[PDB]
Amino acid sequence: EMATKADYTLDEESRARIKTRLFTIRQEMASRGLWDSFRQSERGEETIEER
Amino acid sequence: GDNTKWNENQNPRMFLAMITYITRNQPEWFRNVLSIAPIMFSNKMARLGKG
Amino acid sequence: MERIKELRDLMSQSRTREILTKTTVDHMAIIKKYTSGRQEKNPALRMKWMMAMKYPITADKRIMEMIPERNEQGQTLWSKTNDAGSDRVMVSPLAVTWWNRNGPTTSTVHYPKVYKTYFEKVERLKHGTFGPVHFRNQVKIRRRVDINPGHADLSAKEAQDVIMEVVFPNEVGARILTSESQLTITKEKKKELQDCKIAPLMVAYMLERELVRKTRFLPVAGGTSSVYIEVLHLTQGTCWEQMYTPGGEVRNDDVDQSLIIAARNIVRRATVSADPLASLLEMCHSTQIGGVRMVDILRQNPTEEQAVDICKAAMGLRISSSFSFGGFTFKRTSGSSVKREEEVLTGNLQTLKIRVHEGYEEFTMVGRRATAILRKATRRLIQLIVSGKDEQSIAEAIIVAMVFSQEDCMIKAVRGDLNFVNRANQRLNPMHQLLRHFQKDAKVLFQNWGIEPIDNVMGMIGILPDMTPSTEMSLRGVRVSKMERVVVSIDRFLRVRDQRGNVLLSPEEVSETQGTEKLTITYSSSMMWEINGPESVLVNTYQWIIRNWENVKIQWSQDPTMLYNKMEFEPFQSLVPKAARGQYSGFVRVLFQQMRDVLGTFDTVQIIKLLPFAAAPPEQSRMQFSSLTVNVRGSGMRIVVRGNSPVFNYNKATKRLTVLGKDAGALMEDPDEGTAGVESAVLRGFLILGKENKRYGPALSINELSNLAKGEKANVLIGQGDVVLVMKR
RNA sequence: AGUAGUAACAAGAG
RNA sequence: ACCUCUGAAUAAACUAUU
RNA sequence: AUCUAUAAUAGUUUUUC
Ligand SMILES: *O[C@H]1[C@@H](O)[C@H](n2cnc3c(N)ncnc32)O[C@@H]1COP(=O)(O)OP(=O)(O)OP(=O)(O)OC[C@H]1O[C@@H](n2c[n+](C)c3c(=O)[nH]c(N)nc32)[C@H](O)[C@@H]1O
Ligand SMILES: [Mg+2]
Repeated sequence: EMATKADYTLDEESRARIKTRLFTIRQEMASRGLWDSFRQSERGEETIEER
Repeated sequence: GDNTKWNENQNPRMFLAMITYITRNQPEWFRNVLSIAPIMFSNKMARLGKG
Repeated sequence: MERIKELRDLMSQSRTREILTKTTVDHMAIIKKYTSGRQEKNPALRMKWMMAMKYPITADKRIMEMIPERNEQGQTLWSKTNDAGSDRVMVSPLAVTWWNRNGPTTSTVHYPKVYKTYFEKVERLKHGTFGPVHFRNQVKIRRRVDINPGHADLSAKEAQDVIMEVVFPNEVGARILTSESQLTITKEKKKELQDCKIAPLMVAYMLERELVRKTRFLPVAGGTSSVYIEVLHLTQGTCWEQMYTPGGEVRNDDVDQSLIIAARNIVRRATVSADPLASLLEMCHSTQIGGVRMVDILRQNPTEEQAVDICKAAMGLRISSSFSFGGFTFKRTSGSSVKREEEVLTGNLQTLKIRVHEGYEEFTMVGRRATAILRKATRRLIQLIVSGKDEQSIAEAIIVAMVFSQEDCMIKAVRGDLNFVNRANQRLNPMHQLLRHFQKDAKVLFQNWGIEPIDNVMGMIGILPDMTPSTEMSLRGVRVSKMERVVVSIDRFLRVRDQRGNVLLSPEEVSETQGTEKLTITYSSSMMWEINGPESVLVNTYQWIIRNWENVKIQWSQDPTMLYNKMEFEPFQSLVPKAARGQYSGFVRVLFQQMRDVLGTFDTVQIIKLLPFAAAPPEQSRMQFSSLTVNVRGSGMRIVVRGNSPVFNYNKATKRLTVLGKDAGALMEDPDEGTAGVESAVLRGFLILGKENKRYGPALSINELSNLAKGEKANVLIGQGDVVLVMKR
């Protein structure tokens, strides 16, 4: 985790809930092999490809 | 000067050729979206009218 | 609360719920224009047909309670039949004219505020002053003029964004007002419209009428400002001019522009006179700018311009030997220049002619946010020392200095579709186009300008192409730093010298551009066209020759010297190129002398065409001329010595002389006209005898006639695709 | 009949 | 037959006005 | 000095045997 001036707006319980949801989504995506492709495509994300 | 039957002698295929030459070295999507109109115009049908 | 209750009501009904759910905001416009089809094809015929109906007019259903069904005479005013596709009812025009005499009355006190522009037109017409009507040879020119001035330093999109910010603060989207003009106008209108009790849409339309500029191409004579364009139908005609001054308050920038135009015209015309100073004075005292005498404006106008300063100096006023270039006030501390037109190839492969100033010179640049010292040579920047305020001010100063330097690097830095002609194919100022192009994006210009190491002198900083304050290397010849009228004497030839004795201004320094005035320029003298545009000057000069053809012909026959010295030809001579004035004068005078000594070869049209070119001091050379050039809006327009021309075409069928497409009058045939096809005023030393004569070999060119000798007849390709026999006297 | 002119009107629909 | 309804919107560019 | 706002309406221009 990171934040501006290390300022975490919410309490650590909700932040930990967010962390565990992200960990669960990563586990589910790794259970199908999609995680590597997901990780590699982040750089080419905010560039609309007209088709 | 006037031209005799300009629109009855010009061909949509030649307009497709002109658009193809004009859009050289352009992205494929742009060439396709410009080329659709001459293609549809070279396969056009005409309503006969009231009768 | 009412809005949300109405929305809840619409969501309860099945069809309205379907519309509200299935229609996106983008498709709201489509369903808003959705209609069953308004079968309107000939609205004039349809209106004439409907006005014969009983109830051709629709009205809201409240009319059944606000207006009685019948009037005193029992005529029906409305019916309960509903209009198609609506709940509006059908009513008679009698209902409208009954409302206008019996309806409830409200307070119409805010109407002058809401419609301030139209009542402003009313006030301008009410307090306007009408002068005399002058019947003249009008020469209108199609130009872009403004019909709605809007705001000065705004565009249509910027004005729209300002309006959205002022009226609809929460609907502006992602726009942020960046220009200081936008912020100032936004604050001003927010304060002015604070606690306003008008509908926001009406306020937005008011601000659109007040702030949105609108320009159009119109055939215009006189001033091109909005106050003169709105009455262009009244003030200008095909054969007449109506002197008129709007009654409102005149913008000062229009006064400055019109003063610059008038001063340039007056100085250029005066340069060709025998005594330029007296001519300039008598022209400045006879000139009015928007109903105001020119001398008063000169006494109360702080405009930095060469011709304006020459006019001021001629009247004993103190001048500031300065000028404007790209939003900065330049002043030449030391150096001299001579203008020279040089053709250059642009970065985007465009060929154009640029007025290049030779010589070494030094300048000081002053702007509202930056200041600089500039030294330069011919198309080469020696050094620039900027001391601006912020990054953008210094960037703008550097860009302006780079464009001013006329560096070939700057020319080659042009990219994209940069046009150097108008949308109507009118030539633009190349320097202005380069400024506007590089003030949009100057990354390529800075990249191609170069770099140079700095020696750390006085702590003045360096600058990098991406606008950073380096201390090791900087832009080539660019350094960064940190943060008056004079009595003059003017010579007989308009040469302005300081008290010490150094030259400050000269007629050659006056710009050759032929612009147009924002405010109508009235000139009162024998020739009301003496300081008019080149087209009017040419047409009126030839019309003056036509009208005065009797005594002009007599003088040409008897005393040509006084004829050549008429003051009427001087506005014409201001159009002939300076280097060619003497050559043209000498050539035409030799032609005239040969025309006198060869009796019967008296071509009236030839004399009329060539006479204005003989008004210059003659220079004797053996060069032949097939055409003589005249500067008209920057392009040398040729007058062909033999036969018709784009400038000068004479029609033998109508006997009517047309100049630049404007009728100049009808000539009358002289008894001494040569009805024998013999010409003596076409070749300087050769007399045309007749048509093609194959006996004398092949045809040659006019530029190769020196080898011929006395009596050697020959065939020459003189004129547009014609071969004739000429002989040497 | 007339309007009109390369096809219509000389009322149409329910 | 009464009765009832109805009196008819090509494309593109431009110009004018708002 | 530059200068195609957006939109709506009307008007104008744009033919073979
Ligand atoms: O609208 C036109 C004009 O009326 C307006 N203008 C002129 N002066 C003012 C002031 N003072 N206030 C407000 N508005 C003003 O600007 C428009 C000018 O249009 P145009 O006449 O076509 O341009 P001009 O011919 O003036 O040339 P321009 O590019 O603007 O340059 C102006 C001035 O700069 C001189 N100059 C340029 N260069 C590169 C020079 C140089 O190297 N050495 C010297 N000595 N002078 C140089 C130009 O020759 C002009 O004198
Ligand atoms: Mg034609």
